[PDB]
This record gives sequence, C-alpha cells and structure tokens, in this order.
Amino acid sequence: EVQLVESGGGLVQPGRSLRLSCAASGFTFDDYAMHWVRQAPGKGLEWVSGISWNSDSIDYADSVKGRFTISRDNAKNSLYLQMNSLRAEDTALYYCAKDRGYEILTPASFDYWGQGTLVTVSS
Amino acid sequence: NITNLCPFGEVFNATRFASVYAWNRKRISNCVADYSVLYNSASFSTFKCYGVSPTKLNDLCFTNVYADSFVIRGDEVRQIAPGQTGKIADYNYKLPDDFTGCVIAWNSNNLDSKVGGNYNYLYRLFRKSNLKPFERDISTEIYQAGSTPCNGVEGFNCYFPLQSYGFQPTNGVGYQPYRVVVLSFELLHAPATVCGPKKS
Amino acid sequence: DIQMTQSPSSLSASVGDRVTITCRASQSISSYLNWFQHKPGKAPKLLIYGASSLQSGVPSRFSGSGSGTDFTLTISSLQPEDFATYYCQQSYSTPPYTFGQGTKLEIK
Repeated sequence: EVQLVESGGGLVQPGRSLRLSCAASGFTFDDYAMHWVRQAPGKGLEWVSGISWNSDSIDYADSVKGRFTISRDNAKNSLYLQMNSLRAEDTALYYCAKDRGYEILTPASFDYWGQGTLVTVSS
Repeated sequence: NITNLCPFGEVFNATRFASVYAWNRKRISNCVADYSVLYNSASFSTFKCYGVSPTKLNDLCFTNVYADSFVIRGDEVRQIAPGQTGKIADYNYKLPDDFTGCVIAWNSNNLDSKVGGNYNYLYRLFRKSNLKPFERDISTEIYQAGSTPCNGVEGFNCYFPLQSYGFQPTNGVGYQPYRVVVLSFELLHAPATVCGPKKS
Repeated sequence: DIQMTQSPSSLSASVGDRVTITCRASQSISSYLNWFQHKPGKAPKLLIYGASSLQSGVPSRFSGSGSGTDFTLTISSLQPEDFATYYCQQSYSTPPYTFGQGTKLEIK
C-alpha cells in the first residue's frame, strides 16, 4: 500500500553529477530508515547507502565512499541521493528501499521497495 | 453500552521505546478491550500475570488501565516482579508488593541492536536512596559520592548517574535488548470504563 | 569481509512439484538471513525476514529454515505465479547487507 517513485535517471558523461529523489506516500516517513540499492544490468543486488530516521547516522558502501551524499527531507516525505564523479560502472538500476527499523546497521531487513530508475554513464 | 477498540496497537507495535529511567505511561479508558489476541500471540517470550489468570481477562471489568513501556537487558527481566531488589529494581523501576496485572516481555534484537552500539538507552547506577513504588526519576544532577563539591563539574566525588547499554547484535543472550510492557489494573468504587467483549 | 554463496544455479519443476533453494554463509550469521523474490519486470519483494519468520502479505506456502552457516528455502507447489529470481541477504556482519547471487527458476 506504500508507494516509492524515483527520478533523475538519464545519460551523463563520466565524472559528471546527477541528482535523485524518491517520493514516499503510503506510510509515516518521519520514523523509518531509508536505503539505496544498486542493480547492475548483468549482476545481482548491491547495497549503496542508508540514512537513519533522522539525519544522525549515515553509512556508505566501500566502493561509493567520498562520492555519494544521501540527504533527507522529513517535511514533505522525500529523500535524496547526490552522486558525484560518476564512472562507467555506475550505469546500473537504483532502487529506493525502506528499512523495518529506525537505524541503518540493524538486523532488520528491507521490507518495501520501489521501481527503479535506470541511469547510464556513457558518451 | 460503549463499543470501540482502545489502542493497544501503538503501544505494542511501536517503533521506538523509552529508556529505563524515563519509562512512559499511557491512560486507557472507555474500552471494549480484547486480551485474547495478545495472549494467543507467540511473539512474547515472557508473559506472567500476578493474581489474575490470563484467560479470564475477557470477562473482567476495570476502571482504568496503565501501560508502561521500556527496554531493558536480558538478565534484568527477573527484576521486574513484586518484592525484588536490584540495580533497576532499587533505582529505576519499582513494583509494589500488592501489584495486580500482567508483565509482557519479548526479545528486540532486530530493532534495538547496532553493529557500532546503540547508545539511545540509558539507566541509572547511583542515587541517594531507593525510590518508592511507581515514581520516575528524571533529574540528572551529578551524584554525591564524596567530599569535594561538584559545582556542575564532572570528576572524582562527582559521578554521572546514568549509564548506556552497549547493545550490539553479537552480544550474548543475556545482553540482548528486551522490550517490556507492564499492565496494571486498578479497581475501586468508580464507574468501570474498561470492559471485555461481552454481549449484555 | 564475509562471503555469501548460492548452491543452486538454475532449477526447473512443474505446477505440482516441490523444490528447495539453499543458501550457505561462509561465517556464522546467527539466523539473520532474508529472502527476496525479484521479479525481473518490477520491483523486488520480501518473503521471509529472519531465519523462519514469514512476512505478512505473501502466501504461507513458502517456508524457510536454517541457522549458523547453513540455510534453506522451499516452495511447496511452485504455482504459475512463482517464476522469479530469489536472493539471500545477510544482515549480521560488518559489511552491510551482503547479497548472494541469483537463482533463476523456470518451470517446465
């Protein structure tokens, strides 16, 4: 019954930045953690980043450290993900998942997902 | 004649609980309360009522019901019982010898454990004397365990009363977090407002 | 680092068959495994959180089991709406949320 729709997928050159959003409407956004998941075109799922119920604890994957800055806006039920210095391996499909708990690194899994937005890094 | 369901759900199915020394309390009244759904659930590891059989909560009628929720350690669940003493029993939460109600506890390692440590839960180590049953201590003055003054300065003879649990998913069974909800039923010469699902 | 492995690669069954998908963890994860059904045409869903706890909203036909370094997932019937890819995810070790490889299931 929850809805998770993203935006910001397109075609950019290597080293260029683009901005993501994700709208949540079917639940209370002010007390859950949110995560970003990456799906390569010919590989499996991979975890990217996560934020807490409030902007206190933020963790990043090893391969995306120092390049991504996940944000949050509790006012209008919307989170963000700023990707900087994109390379050719970042042409995958990105999902906007929701955590069952309120923290980032917990034994709680990802209960609800949303249809991804495909991005391409090529000329 | 009153017919509506009272909110057991947001006090049981809550996302974040309170600390040990800052336990919450919720007023419950004007209820057709169904306790069978709670009793039949297998999610609770501990379910002990003192003075009342659990199956008989349906036909009983009470005036008001108090719900207190907090999160404690695994080994400390023994301290939540009438006529008990301990670090939490003496200094954080006290139950009267004539307590009537049920105690509910279940493991919450999936939400209250962090790989780096969840430090959002606090408990008191030191205070001048044991507290009377059913009261809360909230002042955070620096403890008097010595001669030299404090003057708002932390140091020797000035010990901070509160301590934080180091909750991690890799802790032993005794160190796992547990969410505890205790229900106290009081009956006296007042018009009862919390009855069970019975047809007159 | 922890390595998360998938024993099967591709399975085939019938509408009235029964198959078991197993996932092996290199290091002990203490019953903290999750199973996801990723339909290739839309967003993935969750079937079982924890070792053997079944999420509300999906049929009780699925059943999981295992703890430590051995886990298993089974489907009792493989009904005509169950063709998808299944992933096993651990949430206990320091590398956050390591996913296993896929396991395609085409009934024929």
